[PDB]
Amino acid sequence: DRLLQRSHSHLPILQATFGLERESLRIHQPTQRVAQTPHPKTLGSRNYHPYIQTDYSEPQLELITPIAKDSQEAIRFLKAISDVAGRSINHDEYLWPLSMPPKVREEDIQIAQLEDAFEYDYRKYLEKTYGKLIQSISGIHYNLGLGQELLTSLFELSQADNAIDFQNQLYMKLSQNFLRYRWLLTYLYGASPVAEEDFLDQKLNNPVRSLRNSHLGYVNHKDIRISYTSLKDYVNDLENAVKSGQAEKEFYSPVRLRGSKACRNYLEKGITYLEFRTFDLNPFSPIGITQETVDTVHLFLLALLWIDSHIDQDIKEANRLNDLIALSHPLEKLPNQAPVSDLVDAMQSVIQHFNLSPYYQDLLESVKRQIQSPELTVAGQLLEMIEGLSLETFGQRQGQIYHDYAWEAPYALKGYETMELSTQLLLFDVIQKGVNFEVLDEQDQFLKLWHNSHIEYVKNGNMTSKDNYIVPLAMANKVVTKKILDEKHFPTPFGDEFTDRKEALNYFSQIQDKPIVVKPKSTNFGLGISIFKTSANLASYEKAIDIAFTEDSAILVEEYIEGTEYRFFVLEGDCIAVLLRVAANVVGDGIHTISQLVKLKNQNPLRGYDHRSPLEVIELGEVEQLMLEQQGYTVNSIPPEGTKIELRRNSNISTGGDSIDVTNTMDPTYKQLAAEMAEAMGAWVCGVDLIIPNATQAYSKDKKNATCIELNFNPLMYMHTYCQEGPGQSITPRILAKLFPEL
Amino acid sequence: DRLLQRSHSHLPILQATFGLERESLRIHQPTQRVAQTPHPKTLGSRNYHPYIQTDYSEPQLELITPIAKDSQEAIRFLKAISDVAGRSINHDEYLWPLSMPPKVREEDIQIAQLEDAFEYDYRKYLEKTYGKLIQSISGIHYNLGLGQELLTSLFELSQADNAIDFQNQLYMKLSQNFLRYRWLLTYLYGASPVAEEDFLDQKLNNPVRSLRNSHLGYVNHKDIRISYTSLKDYVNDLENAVKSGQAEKEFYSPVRLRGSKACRNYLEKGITYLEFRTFDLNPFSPIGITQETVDTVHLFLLALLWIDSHIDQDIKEANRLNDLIALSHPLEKLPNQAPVSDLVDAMQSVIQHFNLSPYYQDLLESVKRQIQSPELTVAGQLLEMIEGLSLETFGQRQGQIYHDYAWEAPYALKGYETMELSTQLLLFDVIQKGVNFEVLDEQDQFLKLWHNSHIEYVKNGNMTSKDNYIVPLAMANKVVTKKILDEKHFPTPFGDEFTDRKEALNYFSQIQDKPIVVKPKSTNFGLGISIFKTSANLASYEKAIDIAFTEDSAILVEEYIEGTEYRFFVLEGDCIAVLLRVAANVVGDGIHTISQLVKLKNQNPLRGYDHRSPLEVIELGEVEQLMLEQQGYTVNSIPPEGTKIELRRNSNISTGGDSIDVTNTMDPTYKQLAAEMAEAMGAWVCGVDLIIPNATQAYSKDKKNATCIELNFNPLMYMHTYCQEGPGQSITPRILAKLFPEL
Repeated sequence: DRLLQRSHSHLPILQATFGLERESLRIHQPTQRVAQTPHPKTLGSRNYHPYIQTDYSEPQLELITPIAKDSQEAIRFLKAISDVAGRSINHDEYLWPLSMPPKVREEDIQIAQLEDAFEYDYRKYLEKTYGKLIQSISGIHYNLGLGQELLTSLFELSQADNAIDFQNQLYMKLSQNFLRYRWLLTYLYGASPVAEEDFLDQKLNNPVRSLRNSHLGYVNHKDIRISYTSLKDYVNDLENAVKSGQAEKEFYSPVRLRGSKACRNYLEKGITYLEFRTFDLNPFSPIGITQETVDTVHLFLLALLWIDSHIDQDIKEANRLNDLIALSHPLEKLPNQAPVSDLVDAMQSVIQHFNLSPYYQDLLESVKRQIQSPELTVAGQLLEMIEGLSLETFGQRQGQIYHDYAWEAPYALKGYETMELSTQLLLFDVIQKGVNFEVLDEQDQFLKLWHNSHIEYVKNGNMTSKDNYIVPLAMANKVVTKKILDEKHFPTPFGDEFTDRKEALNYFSQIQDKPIVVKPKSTNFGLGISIFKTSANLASYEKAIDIAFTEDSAILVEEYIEGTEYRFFVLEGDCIAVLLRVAANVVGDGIHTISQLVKLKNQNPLRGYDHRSPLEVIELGEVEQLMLEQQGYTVNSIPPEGTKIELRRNSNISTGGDSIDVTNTMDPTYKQLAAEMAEAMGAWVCGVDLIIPNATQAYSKDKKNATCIELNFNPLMYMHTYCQEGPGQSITPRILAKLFPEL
Repeated sequence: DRLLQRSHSHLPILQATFGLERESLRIHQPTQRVAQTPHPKTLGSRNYHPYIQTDYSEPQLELITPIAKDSQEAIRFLKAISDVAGRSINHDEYLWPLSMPPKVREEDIQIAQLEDAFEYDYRKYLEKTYGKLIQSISGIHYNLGLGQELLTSLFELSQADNAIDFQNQLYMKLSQNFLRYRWLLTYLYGASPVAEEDFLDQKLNNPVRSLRNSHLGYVNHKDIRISYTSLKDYVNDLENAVKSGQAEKEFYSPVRLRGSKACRNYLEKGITYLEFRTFDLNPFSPIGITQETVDTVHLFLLALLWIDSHIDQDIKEANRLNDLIALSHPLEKLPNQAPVSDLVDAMQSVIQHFNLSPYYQDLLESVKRQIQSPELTVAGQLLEMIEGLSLETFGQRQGQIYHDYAWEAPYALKGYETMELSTQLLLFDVIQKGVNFEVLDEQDQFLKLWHNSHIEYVKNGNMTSKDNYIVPLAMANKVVTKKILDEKHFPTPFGDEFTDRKEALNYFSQIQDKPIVVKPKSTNFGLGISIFKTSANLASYEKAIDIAFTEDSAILVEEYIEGTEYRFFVLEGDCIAVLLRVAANVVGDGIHTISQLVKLKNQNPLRGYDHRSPLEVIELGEVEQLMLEQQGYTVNSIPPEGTKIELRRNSNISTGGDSIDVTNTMDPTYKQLAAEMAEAMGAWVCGVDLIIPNATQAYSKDKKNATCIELNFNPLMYMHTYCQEGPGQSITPRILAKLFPEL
């Protein structure tokens, strides 16, 4: 009715709140059948989990996304959740991509096991009324709510009566037009051509574009009717027509009013948001839906407002059309009856009127092309895949494929590969274990996560309330950390940094005979690091100092301690792992040129070139070649069997170095020591770095066996779990469990 | 005896631990007499204060320095302590520069009031034995201990018998040679020519170089004798000769063994360090001693070891020489008897042998020059100053002068003008209130301070344990702080930063009609800030964005809120002050060219060019001139009466802006609000920054009266205490008091 499209383009029509719910059947691959298995022990209780749950049957898995500012933010949410679910599921099982089930078993569909008794009776009640089999069909729900600013600006132009009465009018107008033009959305994205056993008799009928949206599929209580003319009409009709209700949850409409506990309870408080169910899982998107699909639908929803007769008659008429479009064969074009020009013009008009992105023009044009040739529609891609009126061959094929994808970069969280690996893992644990979370910053790796009343702010993976206050204070310092350690009678090196070459020599006077290490504070691979086991000559020392300044602003000068460097990760009071790092290298095989040996080592999945990963790819760089020539070999030369050639002088993972889990070989005495050192800083999750000359021999202070070179209060955790060599150990889960003992 | 000078130059002879104790009489200027006043109420109890105390009389003030790595670190310590003492003393009183008293009053010298009863009896006991008058003489004590590394390396060459037996031998050798050649130190730095009343009869005798070191001055118990041949001999002789003891504290020697509770108690545990008392307060150094004096003495002490007969005879012989040198007239040269060539060669030899700094060669050469012409000696400068055999005219003159110095830069701590003003003040409070402290970093403004068992780590003045953990975590962020605030329903601007111009326009879509402010994250004076009260045009907006990138890496875009910006300082739960800042400016006086007006405003002591200070000097820079031309005026033009000319577009103290204390004019409602906002971050010492359009009108959320632009968790505190206009309020003391409720 209202024409606020008339309104100024400065208004943000695109503003909205998105939510995304996905249901899929867990499929047992060997048995080619529904899992018939318990909800995984890795996932977080079905009682509190916000993102992952079970819709009706125990097999049917539902992933619910937190609320999202953009369509984009919701999609990523769906991706991450789907990924956690991918890797949390039993390895034998996989997720069923199609809306239609794989095979039909009344026995297999067993009401999900829920602790709440009332849930059981309602699920039971539901089972009796419609039967177990219908509950198996899966789909995705699209939940949209309009931006307050968008709504408030719209409200100001039309009338001054009520935030709530107005919203309601608007929401109602939308739902109505949604039902009216829904057929289009169903047409573009029909994903349900056939059923293996669900459909009692339509094999003869043949493939239809969308069974799920079809009359025959989950459309009971034909007698039940709700007038959508007004919120009151819908609300009065719904309450009174409580037969379907058995509250009003049992009512099954294409678009459900939401944010309201009971129909009419919130008529007073407004429609919080509308939720759409028209969408059918899509086989080609791992998550089940595509961005383009999401934003198209968005503009489509939007067209309706712009394109604001009799609600009762027209909506009734459309069901005929929608069913017709739904029942129609995939390649078969849309009827002449459909008011296609009205929806297209509208969307076009919206874009033209509001100066929208060419991206939305790109989505409309694709919509038009599908109208031009039907294969383009989701159904058309789909038709070829179906064989013998069964896509079960295909479904298995896609479901397994996608399962491999879920396991494709085990370290990365599909939603968030941009962020630090350490945070990604933590985030993974959060999603599977059911903690609620907000990425407050992302860029800063800042997270807010909470369970119920309890809230924890963590930054960069391991920066938490548990760490004592001095840690954040001294985190940058290093020099300070040494002092409180030194005051605690702990083994330390003797070095002091000097700035601007200010009397560095005076320091040189301080330390001469003693082996010295000179390095810039930044301390990269060591493009600028100067190390003298030999006592530095005064001239030699000056040049080393000056290179440091060339490389960076602050020069660090330290005692040299001969030993092998190891990283201890301490959590609470106990060292949870230990790691050795070595300079990038390859070992000679009679057969292969060094260039080859490298290429071969880079074939490791952990080494990542395109995406950041636990290990870095080895590049036979200039720095490297020289190292090669210096060993007397060459990129081309072929090394001897078992001859280790070293590519980089100093050991770093970033340079392509190796991480080796040493937790079980390391002498326990030093693991102890690393944790006493963390205890002395009250650092809950610190990472200690000892230089140990003999890791087999036990540590004795008398022996000055070990000396703590550094102490990092944002240890990088992923390095310990994913190593070139060694087993590794899980770090991210343990921290989170300790953060939230309840959950 | 031992000749470890023979040892390799790589050994650090210079390594040592220094301490410095200074005693001065508080002098009442108007009364030209000893204060006769109670130890100040500003200072920290005489019961626990480590740095500031009273030696014998209540007037006599003693400043004790923590222990110092360099001579340099000790001097600065002395400076800071002397400065705190300068400004803590009553304004009427001042510190007496000369060792000799100003006037002599048996009545005026009243035993210092100490809570401990035993102290009283010992002070009483002391008063009866030697009388009140002698206790008034003041001097500085020089405490040196040799570096363990220096001692351990020395120990290794000579023998393997004992850390302790060896140290003892060494220490003993030093003290003995000290007594033997002490005369030289007394000669160079004699500062006691005459006494106004102390000296009963030597006016006829005439000016002597050093009365304080003279036999006649505080040299009682002539009968008492201690053999210094051996530690045992000194120890046995001392215990038995307990007559002087009345423990052994009453024994008064030029060099006292220290670090040992009782003579011989620690013979088993070693001489911890030697302490020298030869030095007499020096009139020309505000602190009473000079670096050159300190390092010379250092090499001198060192000569003795290199220059390692009969201890008893020679030490006895020297007292004759020392007294002679002490008694001798200031201009009068050193006797032919003095083995000057031996001490000089020795020091020379030390320098030559150990490859020491030319700086030490510079100190020796000065020593030689004083030998050449005696005026150079401290006494010679001094002789001219004394008039009518009384330097009391001079002492008043110097003491007052120095008092003005103590008050010279009230904001700066003389020891530490290098460090952030906020930290300097805090440090001041620490020193006067008697808290113990270590500057752990200095560069990072990192402090460890403690009282007894209790320890607090503070960084940058106001970073403490009291601040909740999220603050250090979110301190950098700003964007994060907004969120937890926004979640707490607090008034906020609508801005979001975009990085690398990534869809900034999309944001521009988000905000168009709304007044916008665009600025780089760095946010300097605004060399790169672009502000549009006017809605930004798309083209205009792009250029503003791009300038931000030219100026800095991250671009910030925010809502514009019209109002005047104010800084609230919140402590615990209560806003303790409020400040307005305005762009640098000058007001027209018919008479003066703008260049003049500036020069005149820069005459303010708070504006600092040479040293950093609460206010910055105004420079008629290019940026400024243009602002001038733009107002249509010019550096040269003469402005109208009361016409405010604005030098800088945006208001900053750094650019030369004005700080104005607004604490008492500000509407209380907003002071409240700023503290609720700090409470919501659990920020103990945060600094809130509101934009308030009407500071006289009360704040109403309905009115959206105020909006919190920023929130700083390292507020800069000095700005509030020292303002161009307004009274200001003390911030540094209150924080420290709350940190340590006991002290």
